[PDB]
Amino acid sequence: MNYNNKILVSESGLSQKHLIHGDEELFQHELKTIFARNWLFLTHDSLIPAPGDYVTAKMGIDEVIVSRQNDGSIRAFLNVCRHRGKTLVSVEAGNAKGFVCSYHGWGFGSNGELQSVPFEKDLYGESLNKKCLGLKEVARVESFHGFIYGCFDQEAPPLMDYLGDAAWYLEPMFKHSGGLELVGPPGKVVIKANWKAPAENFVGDAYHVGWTHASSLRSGESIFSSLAGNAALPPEGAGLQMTSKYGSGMGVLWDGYSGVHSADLVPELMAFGGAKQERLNKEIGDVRARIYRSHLNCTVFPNNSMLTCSGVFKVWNPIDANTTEVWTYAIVEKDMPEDLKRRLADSVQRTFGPAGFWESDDNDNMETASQNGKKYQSRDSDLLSNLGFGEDVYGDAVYPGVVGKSAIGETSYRGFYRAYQAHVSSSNWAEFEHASSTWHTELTKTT
Amino acid sequence: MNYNNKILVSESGLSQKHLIHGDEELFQHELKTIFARNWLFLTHDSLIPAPGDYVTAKMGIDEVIVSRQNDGSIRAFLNVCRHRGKTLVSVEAGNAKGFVCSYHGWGFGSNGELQSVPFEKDLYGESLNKKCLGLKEVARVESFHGFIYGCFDQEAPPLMDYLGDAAWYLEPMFKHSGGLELVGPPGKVVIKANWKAPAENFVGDAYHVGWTHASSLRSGESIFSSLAGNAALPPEGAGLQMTSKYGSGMGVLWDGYSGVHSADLVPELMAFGGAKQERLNKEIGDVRARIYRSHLNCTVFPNNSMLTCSGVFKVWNPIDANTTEVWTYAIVEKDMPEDLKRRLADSVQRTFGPAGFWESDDNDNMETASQNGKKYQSRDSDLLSNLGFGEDVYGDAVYPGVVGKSAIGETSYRGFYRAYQAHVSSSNWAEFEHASSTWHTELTKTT
Amino acid sequence: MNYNNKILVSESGLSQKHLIHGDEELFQHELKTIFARNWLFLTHDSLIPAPGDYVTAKMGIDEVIVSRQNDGSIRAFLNVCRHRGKTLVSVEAGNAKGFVCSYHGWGFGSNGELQSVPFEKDLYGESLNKKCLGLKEVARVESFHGFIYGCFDQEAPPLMDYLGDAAWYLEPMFKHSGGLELVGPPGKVVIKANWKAPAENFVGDAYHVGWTHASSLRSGESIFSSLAGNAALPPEGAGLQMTSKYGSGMGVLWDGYSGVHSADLVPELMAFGGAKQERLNKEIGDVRARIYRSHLNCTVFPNNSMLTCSGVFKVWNPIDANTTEVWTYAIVEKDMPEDLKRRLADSVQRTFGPAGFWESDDNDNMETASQNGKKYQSRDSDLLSNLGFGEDVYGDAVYPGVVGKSAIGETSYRGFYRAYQAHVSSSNWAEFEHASSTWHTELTKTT
Amino acid sequence: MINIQEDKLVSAHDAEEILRFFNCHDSALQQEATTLLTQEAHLLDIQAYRAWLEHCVGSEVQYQVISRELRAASERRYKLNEAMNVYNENFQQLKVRVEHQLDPQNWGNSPKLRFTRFITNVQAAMDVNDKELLHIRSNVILHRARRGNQVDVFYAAREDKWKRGEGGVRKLVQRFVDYPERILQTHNLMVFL
Amino acid sequence: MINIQEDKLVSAHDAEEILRFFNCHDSALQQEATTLLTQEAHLLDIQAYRAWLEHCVGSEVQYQVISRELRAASERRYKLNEAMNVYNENFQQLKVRVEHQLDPQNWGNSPKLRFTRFITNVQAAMDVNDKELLHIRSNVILHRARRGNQVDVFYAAREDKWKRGEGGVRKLVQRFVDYPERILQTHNLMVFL
Amino acid sequence: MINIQEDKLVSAHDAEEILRFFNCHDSALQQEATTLLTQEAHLLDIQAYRAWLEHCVGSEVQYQVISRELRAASERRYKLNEAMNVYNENFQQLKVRVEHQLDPQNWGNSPKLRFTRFITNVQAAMDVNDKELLHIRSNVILHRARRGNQVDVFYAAREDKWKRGEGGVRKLVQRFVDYPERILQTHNLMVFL
Ligand SMILES: O[C@@H]1c2ccccc2C=C[C@@H]1O
Ligand SMILES: O[C@@H]1c2ccccc2C=C[C@@H]1O
Ligand SMILES: O[C@@H]1c2ccccc2C=C[C@@H]1O
Ligand code: FES
Ligand code: FES
Ligand code: FES
Ligand SMILES: [Fe+3]
Ligand SMILES: [Fe+3]
Ligand SMILES: [Fe+3]
Repeated sequence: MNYNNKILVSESGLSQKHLIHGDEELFQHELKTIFARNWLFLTHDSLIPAPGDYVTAKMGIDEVIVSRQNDGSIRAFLNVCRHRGKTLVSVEAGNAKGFVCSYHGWGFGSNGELQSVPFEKDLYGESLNKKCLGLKEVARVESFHGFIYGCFDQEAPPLMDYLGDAAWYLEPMFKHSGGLELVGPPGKVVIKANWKAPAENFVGDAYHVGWTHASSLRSGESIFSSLAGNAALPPEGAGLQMTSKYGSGMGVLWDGYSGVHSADLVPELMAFGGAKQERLNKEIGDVRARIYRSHLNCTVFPNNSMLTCSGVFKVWNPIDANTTEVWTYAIVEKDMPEDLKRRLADSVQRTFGPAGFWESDDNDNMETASQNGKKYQSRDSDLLSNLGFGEDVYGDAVYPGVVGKSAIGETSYRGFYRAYQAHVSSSNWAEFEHASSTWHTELTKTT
Repeated sequence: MNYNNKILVSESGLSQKHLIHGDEELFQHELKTIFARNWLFLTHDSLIPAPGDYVTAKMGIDEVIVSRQNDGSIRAFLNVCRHRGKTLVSVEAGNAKGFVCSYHGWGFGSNGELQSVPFEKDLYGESLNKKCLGLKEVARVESFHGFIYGCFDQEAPPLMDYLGDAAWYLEPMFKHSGGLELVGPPGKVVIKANWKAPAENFVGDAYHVGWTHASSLRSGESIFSSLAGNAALPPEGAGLQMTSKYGSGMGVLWDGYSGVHSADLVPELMAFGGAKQERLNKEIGDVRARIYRSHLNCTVFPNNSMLTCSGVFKVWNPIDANTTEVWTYAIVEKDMPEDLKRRLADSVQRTFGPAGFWESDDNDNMETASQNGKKYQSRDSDLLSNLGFGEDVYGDAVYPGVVGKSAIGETSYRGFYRAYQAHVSSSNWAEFEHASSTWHTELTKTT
Repeated sequence: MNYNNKILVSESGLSQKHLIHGDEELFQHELKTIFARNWLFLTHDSLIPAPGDYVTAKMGIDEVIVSRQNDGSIRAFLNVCRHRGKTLVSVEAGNAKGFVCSYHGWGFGSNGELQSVPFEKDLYGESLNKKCLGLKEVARVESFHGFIYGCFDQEAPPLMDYLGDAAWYLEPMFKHSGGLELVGPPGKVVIKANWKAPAENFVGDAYHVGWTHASSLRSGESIFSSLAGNAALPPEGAGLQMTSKYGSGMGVLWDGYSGVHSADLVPELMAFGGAKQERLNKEIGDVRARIYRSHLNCTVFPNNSMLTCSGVFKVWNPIDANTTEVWTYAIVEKDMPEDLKRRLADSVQRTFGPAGFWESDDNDNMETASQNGKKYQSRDSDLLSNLGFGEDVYGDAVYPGVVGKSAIGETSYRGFYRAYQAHVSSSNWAEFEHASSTWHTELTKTT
Repeated sequence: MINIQEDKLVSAHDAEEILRFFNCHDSALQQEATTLLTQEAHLLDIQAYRAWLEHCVGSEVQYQVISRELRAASERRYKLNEAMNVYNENFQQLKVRVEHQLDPQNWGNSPKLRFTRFITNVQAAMDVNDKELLHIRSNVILHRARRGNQVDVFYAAREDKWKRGEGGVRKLVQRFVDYPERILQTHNLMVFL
Repeated sequence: MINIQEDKLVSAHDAEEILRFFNCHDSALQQEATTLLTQEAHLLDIQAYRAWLEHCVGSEVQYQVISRELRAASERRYKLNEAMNVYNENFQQLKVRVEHQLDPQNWGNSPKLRFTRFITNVQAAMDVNDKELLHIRSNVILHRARRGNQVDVFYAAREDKWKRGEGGVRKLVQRFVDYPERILQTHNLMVFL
Repeated sequence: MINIQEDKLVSAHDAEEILRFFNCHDSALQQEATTLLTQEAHLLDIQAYRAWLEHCVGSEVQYQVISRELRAASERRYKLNEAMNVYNENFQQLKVRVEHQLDPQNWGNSPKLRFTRFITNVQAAMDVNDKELLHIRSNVILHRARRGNQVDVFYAAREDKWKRGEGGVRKLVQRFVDYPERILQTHNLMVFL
């Protein structure tokens, strides 16, 4: 398939070819143009706070070691020995000053440098240029208020610029609340879906909540329970949707601070969030202070998703076109009392973890939609994402980004997929920029 | 591989390259040129008799919903939601006036039309052209005496014309007997074979019965038991073989009305069939009346097979080059007493179902022959189908089609594969017709 | 990928692209250029000593029947019926005068000839040219002191010439000891590694023994136990490495006759080998007599490996780029007492068999190194094999081949991979020869 | 114990079966059933099919394994045949299958297959009306290996009736299995569950 | 019995648990535990989730399944949260999950799922300090089949505490499972182990 | 009971083994065997390999697992070695394997592996000539999980001999397994069945 010319995503991101969820040649091409080019979530400061602390993470299909250096910075390296290619580290987290390969014993430091080779003098003499044999290093590693992302492409924009207009929405919870911590370890489950299915679902799918999650809403008695079975229209102005240049986007559901949490936690959360909101009003203003205690369902392009307030944090790790490994962490505000942090983390896993009863509702939806993408009569069919098209705005006085002033629509799908076409049809970041010079105009067209 | 020029099947269908049973690129090409172009079995009237009744079926690798409309006709649609591509129906059979998608709640009627969208007025206003969002419909759906077939290609010949010369052989049992019903539900088992292996076996393989099924013949004491272990020559004139233009073909074993059924049913069947034959003599003639109580092993191109009299009805559903999902139904004459219908259905499954002791004999044969097709030294080797070549006739005064006047030969393989080359090397039905303008001459060559 | 131009292995075999262990298109290309062109191990005389005796073996992904003829020679044939392609023989070993296909009953002799067809006269008349329907025969079958190898390519050099300089090293144990027998049946285990990973490991990897096998060395108390955990430098002149034109190569560890065998067998072996060495001194000379009781870790290109003295004999059967089926046999000297033969065979399986505690140490190394070859950021990375480069010699007065006069180095990897590039980039044996006209110069370059 | 109007996922058949074991439990009957089933599984595992018939199977046996069509949880109009019979054998039909297994021309039986059965969750209760009839429930994992690398594993719950017959030996008079996988991924179901 | 300084791979928790069963073994308690667990598994297998709650689960229950992060055998500095809780339910939380299973709009439950449980290796011992508390250990294989060709099999050891409550019925008051597979390959862990 | 001329698929060895359990059954011996095997499996599951050796394994033990070559049902001329020994260990050889498991440089053991064993179909009978020798037969499913997503499951029948030794403790003196899968699809067979 010629990805320079193939229209995989139609103008304004109004539709996508169903094959994008099933085509393995496209998956291989995404490794290059999506995962090797963009920013990917690695970890949080809270998970590697002390020198020598490390975790392993995936970046696309590659595995990396992410390590806290003595000077406080974080560096990440391919988890692959420079000699014969064995996987260096077989655990998920730990503390160490270096890593020794179990094949022939080469020892690398936390800084990636080849530090020792068994019998170097007797075998290699002075012929080994160790300086050239350090672990392959991830070119870019940056932090967004404690959340650490990596990018293999030196030409990528800085992470803050990459977040674009989405950053304004995240900042109340990520910055003005005092800071978040990620509670590990994550749940890890393989699903038979394309990584884009849950990614698109978290970036802008409020439409499915009432129907897909009817049973969980009704059973858990959470704050959104009135939507069960599409029983109830959500109020006018109950929220909005937004998207950005580099693909990140999110839904905003005003005031839903207790999120998906069952009634046992609703009162405490609503009290906690409201008290903070009161102090934030003076620091950042009423609007942003309210964004802080509003439920954001966001995807940070390409494959990192989250539900603020609910505290759900996901990585949709790609394995192949119909296989994804789902990592599930809990996000908590650092100044929450410890007992509440503990209970919120359990609630996140209870709802969205490996046995998350909410997450289970979505399984069939994601798996079959992805697998249908391989079926002959569906490959060339069009997935629709036109809900709200021609009512979105650019450059609003109060809410930045391409924005749909309604809780339920497909604004964020359109922005996610416009960014996806631009990358898949581009060879480098400069070409993506050229393909994206009129992004917001393309997205608001008929308005 | 260039399927315009590659000789996959030699002249007169005398041999086929072994790779046809193992090559995945060819499998993908068959989805287009075999399964998206030809007639495929869906169901029987007896399974969806009342308005709103539906079943799911496969058509190649695609899944479809097959539904009885209020006006009595049957329509079939892709089992894929027009919004984001989720599989609509997750059951095998039921009764309903519509299907609602569990992702976002879109509701489609039994007629395929998009009938309702949750919160349509509030979300889409009047922007949704529902008239353009109906389920993707199977272009052609036709019946052969209750047996319902579908075809995605609007240009296909009518099913009756597609059956060609094979129709004359089927009509005594399918039409003149009063009618058949299919007894569901089917057995369903995955085998590690190419769909063409069992298809070719049922279309014209009487040679294997004595050897492959030696143990079952000897153990069941069925009417064909004398063949066990190739102990006994079948008489001169014990049957014949035939093939047709569009690939369908069958073996005819005179008088074998009790078929593979063990001795416990032989007397009742032989009595039942003989009585009917007596009344049919006056209506359709001695020859056809005898065809009625003669065992036909037939494949309706490409992947539907059956054993009349025995009552076995199979769909060889393609999954990949070395994977097939076998569906097994029982066929019974509608005017048989109910208790006999029940017992015949059990006997069909007993012999040819998921634990069919006859069907088990064939497993290794089909699986290894298919898997050998992937092996390097076998890909370019030639499967032989020359038995009886140069003794077949065209235009006989009594038996129509290209016909081998012997019970055991490879006439039907040759016709099946001549039809297969013509399709795989053709882009549309018109080209198939052009490639098939001298089909019977190609098949009878040296005679 | 263009294998004429792609540099998969750099000059002097100093490095290889990591993708060679994971690329499926390359695997398919190896079937042609490595496995269909070169010599592959089949069996030993000791396993098929009497007329009619046969075994099945793999040759690449193909399966063959290897049978002792009445005249004492051995012939091998594809284990695939000439009619419709069914696998003929389903057992691993036996004695018979022919093989009958269970599909339609065709019977072939031990000599491959089609000898009988059921009902031939009645069905085929005289139309079947049986003389042209014999099993597809392996073009070349030759023996190296009882060890039987096959080659599909009629143009291959004779096996003795193919073994090149490696033959001189093997002859003391294979020829001058009186002869070896292989003790079957083999262990058989599937590992998730590329066939080249264990092949390269056995051909020239002494560096890993101390570290990878630290636990086994320390636990078994074998003669090499001092290396455990790289605790101890091996002496100057403890061995050497060699490689040859056609890729075969080996490590030599002087005097290590008891090999990996735990202390329970060390005294008896060391006594047995020393006594034989004493008589051999007069027949073949001190140097070669010592080679006889020295531990050779050898790979006979491409996928047959062995540890003489230890008595381990392996076939790394290719399945796909990250799947190999490991067959493990024990090799014993024919004049060893029976009880010692029995115990050595158990010890071989104890250490290197399906539950071999040594072999288990290597699993992660091989599997992850191979699987990393599929990972995006590793495909174009370079596996290093430069240890000892520029100290190897050609044409030594005492030790033939390209030789590294040290126990631990990467000489044999370089020769294995130089032979691998030459084949993968060549269309036939003549081109391999042209690409290999300066093999030893390429290998000793900086010396 | 179960009220199927409240325990909405429970079938009437299942609720009836459970009732028959929760009531008076008889420790020795559980032990007799355990022995019967273990010995049956041993005979089957070593492929002593004739012995199994002679020692474990009653002349009036009904040996039945069904595959139920997948229908909507809320289905209430469609009333056609709910399942098909993978097995529905009388003693003579079982004998035919046993003869097929032992025939020297059953090519699929060479080389010899390997079976391993794991029987668990045994429950036993006497019938309330026929005092000679013992109800036994058990679950089975059956592992079948052949031809080097073919491995199939079967999983099922068995509802049995066993009765003393010839010589006082308790024999199988009914076995019912509702096979849990709708589409078999084991090549076939040619095993005695 | 175990000295964890010599049996270097054994955790302190595991060594403690074993001690509680090697001492005085009580054959009848083993038999009572076998019955309890078999009946529990039967109720669960037929999806009588309300009955399971009413008859097998104590009001003070802690139902916990953890997933432990993979760490170095020799790790001794890194001290952050060692595992996550797949389940950590009180009775009310279990009821919510049961209501979710029985809701008619739980689309994933149509067509009906099929469960088969295999319980083995039962051990039972009374607690030394609470004479009303019974420690039961058992292993479970749980087979789940749905939608034609989806089959997931779960494997786990269960450390339970059971206590007599309402009406003298022994009920589950604690279940602890340390789930052996770190990355689940079963779509989810939405089953009651 | 079995006549191997009529039950043509049954081996002489298998027919001999069955005879030794169908005769006088001893309910308490079955129960003692169940306890022995459950405790053995617990020790192994928690990787208390030294304890297993000390408490479950006799000094004169023969621990043997074979892989039999696939040969024709009708083979009668070819007479060469029928199988190979995956395990054929004396006590010292088992100790070596245990030391290998516990060595801190066994890199394959970090992170820690997870084992779960399921023992079923227990039968027990005293030997007719050695009154101190107990014959125990059992089937085992062994689940091994490591490194996130590696899962291997083993299936086998075990023919054991156990005898009272040091301190009156019944210990394993012979274990024989004829492993049912010819080509292992589990990376290795590095587990104690
Ligand atoms: O189910 C979720 C959710 C819960 C609550 C609000 C929005 C969302 C959007 C995407 C998630 O799937
Ligand atoms: O085994 C079958 C059969 C039985 C009886 C007559 C013909 C046939 C031909 C094809 C089927 O495989
Ligand atoms: O582990 C082995 C070994 C043992 C002993 C000596 C050399 C070797 C080299 C390769 C084998 O893997
Ligand atoms: S592969 Fe890592 S030291 Fe050799
Ligand atoms: S995918 Fe069907 S309603 Fe959205
Ligand atoms: S495939 Fe072998 S005789 Fe027909
Ligand atoms: Fe959702
Ligand atoms: Fe057949
Ligand atoms: Fe090694």
